[PDB]
Amino acid sequence: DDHYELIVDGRVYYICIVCKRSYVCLTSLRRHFNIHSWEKKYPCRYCEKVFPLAEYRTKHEIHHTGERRYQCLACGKSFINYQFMSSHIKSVHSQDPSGDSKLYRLHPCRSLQIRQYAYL
DNA sequence: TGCTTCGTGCCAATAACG
DNA sequence: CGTTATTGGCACGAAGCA
Ligand SMILES: [Cl-]
Ligand code: NA
Ligand SMILES: [Zn+2]
Ligand SMILES: [Zn+2]
Ligand SMILES: [Zn+2]
Repeated sequence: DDHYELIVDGRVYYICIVCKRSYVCLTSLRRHFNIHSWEKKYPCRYCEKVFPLAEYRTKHEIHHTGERRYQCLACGKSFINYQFMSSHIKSVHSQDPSGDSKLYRLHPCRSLQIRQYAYL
């Protein structure tokens, strides 16, 4: 037992018992709760670091390999993560990649074995 | 104050089951 | 191998940090 619920205007929110963060999804509360319980460990397969969420380890491991999955479509430069790509496109191209038009391509991950999304 | 990492709704892909 | 149950990839704003 790791949560209680709160219902406001007919909307259900799941509240973590330890820190009282609220979640629209019970799956998000569970993913978050590992930060408290450390029931599940996600150790980096290249260094000593251990993370409480799978996605923190994955994004960390890409720094080890150096794969540059985020490609600017305006000039072709590639970047290790969304933030570098977004900042490049905003400052060099004066355009916002968030939604609207598709200014970048996310290539599949080939330097690690992670789940493969067919839309890439 | 610009890099660095975190965080969470959404949901597709993979794990689990026996 | 057939479904479903669960994980975790992703965006991109938030937070951390020097
Ligand atoms: Cl690359
Ligand atoms: Na968001
Ligand atoms: Zn919590
Ligand atoms: Zn590492
Ligand atoms: Zn560019």
